[PDB]
Amino acid sequence: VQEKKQNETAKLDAEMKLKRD
Amino acid sequence: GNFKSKLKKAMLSQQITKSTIANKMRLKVLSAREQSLDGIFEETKEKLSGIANNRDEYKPILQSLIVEALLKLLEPKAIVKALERDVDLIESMKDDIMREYGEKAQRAPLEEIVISNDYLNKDLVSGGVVVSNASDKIEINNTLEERLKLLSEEALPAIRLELYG
Amino acid sequence: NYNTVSGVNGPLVILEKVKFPRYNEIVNLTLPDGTVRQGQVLEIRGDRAIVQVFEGTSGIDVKKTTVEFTGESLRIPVSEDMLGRIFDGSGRPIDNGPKVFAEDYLDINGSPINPYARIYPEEMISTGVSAIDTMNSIARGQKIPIFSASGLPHNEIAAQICRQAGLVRPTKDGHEENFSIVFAAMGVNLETARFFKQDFEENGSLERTSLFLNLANDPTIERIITPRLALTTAEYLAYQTERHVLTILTDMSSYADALREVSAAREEVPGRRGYPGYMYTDLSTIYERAGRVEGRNGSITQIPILTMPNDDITHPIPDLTGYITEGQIFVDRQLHNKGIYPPINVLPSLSRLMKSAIGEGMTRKDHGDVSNQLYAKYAIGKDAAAMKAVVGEEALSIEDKLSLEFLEKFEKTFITQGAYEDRTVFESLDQAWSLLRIYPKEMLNRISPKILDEFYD
Amino acid sequence: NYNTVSGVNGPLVILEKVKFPRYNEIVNLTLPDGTVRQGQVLEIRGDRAIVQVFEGTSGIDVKKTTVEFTGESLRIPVSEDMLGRIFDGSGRPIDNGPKVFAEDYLDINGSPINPYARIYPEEMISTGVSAIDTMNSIARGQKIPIFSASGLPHNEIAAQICRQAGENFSIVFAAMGVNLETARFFKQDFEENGSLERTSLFLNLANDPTIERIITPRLALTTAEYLAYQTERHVLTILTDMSSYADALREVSAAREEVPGRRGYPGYMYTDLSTIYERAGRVEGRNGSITQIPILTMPNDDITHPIPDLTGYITEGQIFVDRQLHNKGIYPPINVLPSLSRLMKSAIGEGMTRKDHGDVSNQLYAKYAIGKDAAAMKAVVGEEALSIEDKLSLEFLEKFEKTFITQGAYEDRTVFESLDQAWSLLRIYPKEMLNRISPKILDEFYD
Amino acid sequence: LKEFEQKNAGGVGELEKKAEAGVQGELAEIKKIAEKKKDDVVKILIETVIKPS
Amino acid sequence: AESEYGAIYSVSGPVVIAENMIGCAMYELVKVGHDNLVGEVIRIDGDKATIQVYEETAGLTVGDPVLRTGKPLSVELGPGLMETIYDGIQRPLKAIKEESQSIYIPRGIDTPALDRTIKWQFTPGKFQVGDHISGGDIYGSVFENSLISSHKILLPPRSRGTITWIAPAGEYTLDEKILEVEFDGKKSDFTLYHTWPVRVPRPVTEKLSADYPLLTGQRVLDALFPCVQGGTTCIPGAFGCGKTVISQSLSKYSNSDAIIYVGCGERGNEMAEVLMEFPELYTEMSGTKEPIMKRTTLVANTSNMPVAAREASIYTGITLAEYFRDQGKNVSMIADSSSRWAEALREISGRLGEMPADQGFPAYLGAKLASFYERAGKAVALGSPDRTGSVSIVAAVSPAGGDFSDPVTTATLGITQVFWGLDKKLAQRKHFPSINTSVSYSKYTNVLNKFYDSNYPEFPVLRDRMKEILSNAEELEQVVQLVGKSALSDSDKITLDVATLIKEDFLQQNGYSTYDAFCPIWKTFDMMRAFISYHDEAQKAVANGANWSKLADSTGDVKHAVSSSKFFEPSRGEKEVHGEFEKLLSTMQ
Amino acid sequence: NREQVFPTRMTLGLMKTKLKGANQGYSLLKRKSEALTKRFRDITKRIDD
Repeated sequence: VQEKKQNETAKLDAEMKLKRD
Repeated sequence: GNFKSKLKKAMLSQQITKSTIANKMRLKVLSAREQSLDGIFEETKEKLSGIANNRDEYKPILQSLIVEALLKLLEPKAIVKALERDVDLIESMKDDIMREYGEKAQRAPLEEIVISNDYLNKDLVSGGVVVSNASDKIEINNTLEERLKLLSEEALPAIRLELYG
Repeated sequence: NYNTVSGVNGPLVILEKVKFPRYNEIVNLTLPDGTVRQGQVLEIRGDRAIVQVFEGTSGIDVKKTTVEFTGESLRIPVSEDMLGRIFDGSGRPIDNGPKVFAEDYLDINGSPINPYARIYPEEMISTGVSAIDTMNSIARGQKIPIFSASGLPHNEIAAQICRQAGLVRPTKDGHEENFSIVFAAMGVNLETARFFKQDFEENGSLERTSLFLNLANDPTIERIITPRLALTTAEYLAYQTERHVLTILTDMSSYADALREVSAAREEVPGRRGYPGYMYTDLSTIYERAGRVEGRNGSITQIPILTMPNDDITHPIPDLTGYITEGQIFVDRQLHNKGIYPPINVLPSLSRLMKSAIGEGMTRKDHGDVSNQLYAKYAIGKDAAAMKAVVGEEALSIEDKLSLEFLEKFEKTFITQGAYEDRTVFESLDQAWSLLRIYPKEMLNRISPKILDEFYD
Repeated sequence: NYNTVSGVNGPLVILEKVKFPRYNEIVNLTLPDGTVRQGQVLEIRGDRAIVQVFEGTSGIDVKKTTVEFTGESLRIPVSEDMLGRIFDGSGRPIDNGPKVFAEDYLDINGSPINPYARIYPEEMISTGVSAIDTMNSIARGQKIPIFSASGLPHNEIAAQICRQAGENFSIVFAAMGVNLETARFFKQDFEENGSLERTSLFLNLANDPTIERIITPRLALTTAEYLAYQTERHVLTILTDMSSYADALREVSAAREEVPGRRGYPGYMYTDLSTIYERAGRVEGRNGSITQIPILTMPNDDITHPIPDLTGYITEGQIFVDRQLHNKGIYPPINVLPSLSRLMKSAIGEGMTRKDHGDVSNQLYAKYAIGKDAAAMKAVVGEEALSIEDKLSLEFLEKFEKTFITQGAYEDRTVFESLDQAWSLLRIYPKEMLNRISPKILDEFYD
Repeated sequence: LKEFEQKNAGGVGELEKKAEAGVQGELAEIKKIAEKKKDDVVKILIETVIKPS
Repeated sequence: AESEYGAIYSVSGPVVIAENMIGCAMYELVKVGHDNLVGEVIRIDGDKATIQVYEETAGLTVGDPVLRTGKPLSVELGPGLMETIYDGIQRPLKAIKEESQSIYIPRGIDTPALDRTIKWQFTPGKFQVGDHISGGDIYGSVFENSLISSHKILLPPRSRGTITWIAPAGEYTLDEKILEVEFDGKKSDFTLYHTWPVRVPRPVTEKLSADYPLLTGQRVLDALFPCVQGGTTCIPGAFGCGKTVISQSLSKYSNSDAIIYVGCGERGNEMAEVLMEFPELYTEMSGTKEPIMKRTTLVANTSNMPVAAREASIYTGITLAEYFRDQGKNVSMIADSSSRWAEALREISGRLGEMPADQGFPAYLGAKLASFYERAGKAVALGSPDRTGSVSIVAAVSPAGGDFSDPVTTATLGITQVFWGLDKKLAQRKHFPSINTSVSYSKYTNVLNKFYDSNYPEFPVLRDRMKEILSNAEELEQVVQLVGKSALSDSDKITLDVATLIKEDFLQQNGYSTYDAFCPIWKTFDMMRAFISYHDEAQKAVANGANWSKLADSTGDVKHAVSSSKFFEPSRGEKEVHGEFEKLLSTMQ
Repeated sequence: NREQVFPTRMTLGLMKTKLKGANQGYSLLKRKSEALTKRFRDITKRIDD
């Protein structure tokens, strides 16, 4: 579950980076 | 027996009230020394607020302070907040300030100095100019009160070492 | 001032627009209602920075909130005159005492002792309870845990201990400088804290000691960080001020739950039974603050207190302090519920530095042997208590009946100390020889001939 | 409506570029095999939607399936003509009859009971068993949980209870993934009684999808609610094989990749369990009474599982069936230790049953406890039965076990018959041996 | 008991008296030490606050 | 930071995320959708935010809007609050049931916390207009009910300045402004109703040690663990332990002036039967009679209702009681099920995605329950009046099977100031109300003894003696079970009979029985003294050379008399029973 | 030996306590056996005498 939250958070981060780009 | 017990109780109430008065008196003494120190700091704030009323001597100091703030800012465009009376004074030194900013740091030249539409409270700032970025994400108060309050942290050791030995 | 907060989730929040931020950095959060709430940075990144507001992010609008960055980590205002002033979880005033003018400022984290510079326990330390400084002797530089229980007045025992700690070295014939005591409270009830301050001010030890109290209503960060700050406080009176110090921690269980919330603040999957796997290191940076320093006269001793979960010794707290600390002082629920004095089980009571805290020149020559003899008397007395509960009192043997009287006496007298009562080590040795005198001279195989000839009178 | 979908994870389906989506709404989908089925939207996020299939997502092409969304939540067709007939897991008639005329159409989720409009039932309904109506008092309007084990005849006992029970009382049943043999036996009993004409249920079997059975229980619940709020009659709601319902809800939560608890149960389950217990209760001004009496199987014969724990903590009291007494060969195995009724308070005393009721109940509990400790002592120590008290306690325990505990499934006894049988059975123990009995209770039956 | 009450009351008066009595010297010495370097403290603070960082 | 309309970007279950809500604050109340459903916004991320509805999400769809606020969730406190049954938002349940005119609770239904349709007699006699007053100062008083003079209306917190208008005395409602305050913020109107946040309990001047004891009414409860007014005590147990009748009898014998109870995740039948038994129990105290529902307040959060409406409702209860403590009155707050609040909190922190601990509980939930039990206490409220007050927090966890492994009990152990344990052995054995011998203890016993110093011993200092007798009898019975009635001494026989007597004549209390419904402090002290007398006399007789059997066959009346010494009609006939008992003790010889 | 498939944690405490207690009871029965043996021995010599 914690790994799922971490991966979802990493997807959020990837989305933020994509928005920045 | 009853007299010894009662005497123990009375001696207990008297000794406890005595210790309470001892701690209260010691705390009162520390509070007196603290009120004295806060008095010296109040006189320091009064002397600083009074010394800031001199624009002639503070001119190069205000230029150097704004230049220092610009050196710590490193933003392309700067926003300066000053008192309504010092707006003209800060605007008049703008050339020497921008020149000093470009000379001090050539990696971060000063494009322009913007005068905020919000005038400073006469009570809050005794003089000077406060340099901040355009997004206002970082802010520096060059006010005498904030500067003395910030200096007092490291000043505490030297003053305490000087006065009480 | 920074309104650059990105978002707020629970007590911790993230804020964009940060440059050259540090770890565990302090920040002052001015809320939309104008409220000033202090905070500490949990983590930092290249884009944003995560902090934690002690007052919580509740009622704080991310749009209108302002954040002033201090730019510094956790620090303490160390002074030799710092003693006698009362503070709170944030280091701020509590009892409305004065503001201490600081001699020097230091980091709260501190530094570990060098291997070659460490000094073993030498001088004895008087606990003051009849069941404490006697059975298992305690010395400076020793780690002695105190295990309490639910419904056990560990507070009153701590108060008696603090009252007896000042007189710990009256017989030393160091006298000019009073021994410093450090009280750190984490997650304590209102009644316990109020009684703590009342008794501390009443005993008069409030002036010669230092108190930092973080209650349960207060944030977990206050109660958790109280310990490291008090640790720095004890550290300042040892390496620098060079004075004899004693450390006491209350309700370590609340500090453990606080450390659990703080560890969960990193949103990590908790370990066994909801506790961090780094807890071994967390306690290792805590109990390691005690010891004697080579070349320094001032020594710091620590005796923490913890509540065992659900009356179980299998508890992670007990298991963590078990192999780490030296010896353990437990609490017998039977002795507390029988309407008697301090309930430290004689079986469980032990101290590793008991070898250096007794003997001629340290405590007394009648200390160790008579301690072992009294303990053996209580143990064999319990065995006889069970045996007599089996076959009756008509089958009572010599050593059996002797142990029966010895157990009844040791339980209703030796065990009995007092609420605020602190008896001298001499009173302990005398009461011990006198109470053990109930048995004959040959009834104790735990006694040495030289001791028996030079003591019994 | 959207005929275009994004992805499919198990029974859960997710579509993209959907508009006017409704969370927890009824949706009718036509698949590639020509088969049409009903489903419920789990969630909606942004321009994307997430709906779930109750009958399963198997055998469906993403291109050839079309999902027609009503835009509103699930609305069941409650009617008064459902008496004596039968419906499937999806509501369709399984009785080989036609579609009845609907009186009204409302949500299957039921409705929340008002705080000031509720009514606390003191009503006393005779269970018919000597060990039931006495030990844990059977009351119309109350809630008694039922936990059983694997291979345990809970269906037979429940059927014998509904059969020896019966203005008559209407029974509504709710099946969640119920077994074929269970349905066959229940049908045999309901037909043997002759009360099948006065009863109705929605049948979702094991061969049929059990995932669409979660709505079937809700449907029967809305049926009981409509029976209580309109028909004004004594109503009893029952959820069969609720363990499969918990496993299915756990499957739905697990497919959602949400925060799992013990045994895979959902995190918000705290409210969900309430929905199973919200099928009971009366209202102010209503002559009728609706009482839900669900039955589930505790995993590995352990009540320590999340299911029996929640079922016991939520509802007041629980009816337990011991595996030992069922393996003994005697009749119905109610364990007096674990079994209890919170409705045995107002239903006792004079005016309800008898003045010797509560006293004999507490005395029965004390005698059973003393007998149990006497059993542990008889096992640990010799056959001398541990002096005096334990001998009479063990003898009375075994006697009460061979007589009072087993009343029979096909036998219907009143409360008075059980009280008299207990009066004959308590004669082995002394009058001063009962510490639960007062002065009036000791002078109650000297006959 | 009444005599103990009189000794407790007189004890209260003597308590306030002795408490007020020791509160004299230290406050005076500190006030003098502060009124000595007060001006230099003001000047040093003024020098620190306006410093060109 | 206001005037902004939000829009829901996601809907999953009860929780919903919405954007364009930036004009609001975190942890603030909000009205969502076109149906104006009540909801509570919590989390905030970027330009969007995460909110949790306090109502049912069934029937909802995507595209629904959101309304910002700028202020958190709260409740109204003032005159007329007494004798009212409301919902979790402190919104009247009966008024909504009458408004909807149905048997079903309508969602999004809005009704005031206080009745604006109820007539009341407002007064001004407390401070003149133009006189200086502050927050906490009483601005007058009104009669809400026929019994109590309850709820003197006080000026709200953080309020100071010059008094302007005094629209009193006279006849008005709670929704009308009876005063105006002129300050540096110019003019500010003042009404009889003061709105305050539920999460933050009402603030006082300073906290003090409570010297006023609180009567349990039961023997063992007031005896074993001593407790005072405004303390924190836990009386944990499952359903069917007779906690209902015990709570009723305790509330009837309660020494508190006011009572505010908030049921969280509890049954409705219990609340209905409670409101029914409230009027059935007419207080025939001094003047005439009056229902128990007048001095007791009920807040209903159903288990079938929203889970988010349970724990928060309890915090609202604690805020209410805090207000009554701000009004300078001794009050006690009782809860139904704490474990329901813990399981709902498990649904909350669990659905929040935060890494939780075992049993679904949160890691910071400790500080939460701590703030829940530390919000109350004994202190004098704000205002010139200097009215002392006591606020008690009574919490009961619901551990399954009676296991001490309960996370509820585990977290509640490191906080509560008093813990009364219930033995699973005594409860399932069909014995009177369960109390664990060794586990039950009180840390306030020392202070309670200090308060008993005025009320003297028997059994203040005799509690340690009775504890000695019971603990030693436990250590003796532990062996006796492994020994039997074969081999034992005389002191042992006296000890076992003493255990049996201490069980029959002291701890046993029957709430159902009219005579045994409750016992006085002096009555229980009388029975305990009788036991201590028969016991000390038996121990003395054993040292005189007298056997056990002859002594046991000698007096058969003394046991029956020592056992009935629990009132049974207190307190006037106390000294007489003391005389008959002492006379029997002297006649024994 | 004996194994139970379904266990809580409280059951572990009950079994552990019952085990230690039965151990103490074993010790009591052992010492009692020693004393009873000595007594029966003296009674045996006295019986021959």
